[PDB]
Amino acid sequence: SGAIYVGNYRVVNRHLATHNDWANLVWEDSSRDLLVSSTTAQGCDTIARCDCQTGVYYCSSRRKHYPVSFSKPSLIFVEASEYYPARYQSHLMLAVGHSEPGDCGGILRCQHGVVGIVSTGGNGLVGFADVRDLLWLDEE
Ligand SMILES: CNCc1ccc(C(F)(F)F)cc1
Ligand SMILES: [Zn+2]
Repeated sequence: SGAIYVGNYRVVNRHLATHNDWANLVWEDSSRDLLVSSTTAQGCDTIARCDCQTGVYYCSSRRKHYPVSFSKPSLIFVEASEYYPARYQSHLMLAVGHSEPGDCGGILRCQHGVVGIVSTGGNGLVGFADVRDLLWLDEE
């Protein structure tokens, strides 16, 4: 589990969004596994605006942060998981590491702040939903 908290925004995996996230929806995209909902309190987090290919993610299934290299966000075939069928996901970054379904929502960070959230796993990769393209997360 987990989310990004930037301004009056809460960024979560679409597949883990609550009734309340949907009830206060801002934006959502199933191709990205992303949902954004409005928040009453303001958030501690800063979004990266950059093309860094190195950073650190939280792995909740190892209670550990791991430094990774990762591909630029792209349109990737992900095999079938407990929360999705085998499908094309867009704006996805892949690194070599550990990701179980429960690890979705853990942060990936670089020197510029939050890059994305764990969204895929299996066959020794960890996939992350890029949010660096979402410039509207920074104001309003
Ligand atoms: C509920 N969201 C559905 C969805 C939105 C956008 C796309 C894409 F951009 F890829 F065309 C695919 C699926
Ligand atoms: Zn960066």
